[PDB]
Amino acid sequence: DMYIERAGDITWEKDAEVTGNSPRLDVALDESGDFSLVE
Amino acid sequence: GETTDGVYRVMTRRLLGSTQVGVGVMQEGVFHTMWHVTKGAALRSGEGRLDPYWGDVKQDLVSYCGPWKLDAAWDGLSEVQLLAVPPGERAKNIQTLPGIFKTKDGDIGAVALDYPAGTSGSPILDKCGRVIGLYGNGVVIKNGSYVSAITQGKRE
Ligand SMILES: CC1(C)C(=O)Nc2ccc(C(=O)Nc3ccc4c(c3)CNC4)cc21
Repeated sequence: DMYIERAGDITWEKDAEVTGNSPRLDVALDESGDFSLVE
Repeated sequence: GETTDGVYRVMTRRLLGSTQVGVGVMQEGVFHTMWHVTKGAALRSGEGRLDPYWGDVKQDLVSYCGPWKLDAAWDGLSEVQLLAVPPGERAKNIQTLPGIFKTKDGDIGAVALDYPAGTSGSPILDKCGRVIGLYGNGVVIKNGSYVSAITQGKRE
């Protein structure tokens, strides 16, 4: 049995921590909703 | 129960203690999350109950109490924010420039941020605060890092 608890408002935060790269990946999506890398 | 708009944790008491299995968005009276978080099961919000309304394993999305309401899209140029809600930790915005998942059915934005699997369902936002997709379905690249698609549903 699952339940939900409020964790906050959905707002854009000015001056938030900026991290992470932008990779261009060739991918495939199967019937189970699972992605895989195309090579 | 609580129907106020906002980001929510999806918890369970089936395992040891209280375990966070995912996160979701409440908007216009509809709870939005990823399919693999709830498996389409009913949810509880205090004394109230949320029943599934729409779902799809391939898109990996599910809605409760009504149809999918989120329809904002990534503009393909700007930085976005992942409003990450990790297990046992406070909601925290992380800014990033998304990459691209090139598929046979078009391109989808993708965020390269690493979080515990229980962070699945955390919303990705544009500068206007609009939910452009949810985090938690993607791929693991060669070095072991995680890249999630910016998964968005369709508003009927
Ligand atoms: C821990 C790691 C790598 C990470 O850093 N973040 C995440 C976020 C999500 C998952 C995840 O496993 N998602 C998932 C599970 C099951 C199914 C689908 C997706 C869609 N078909 C069934 C993993 C991670």
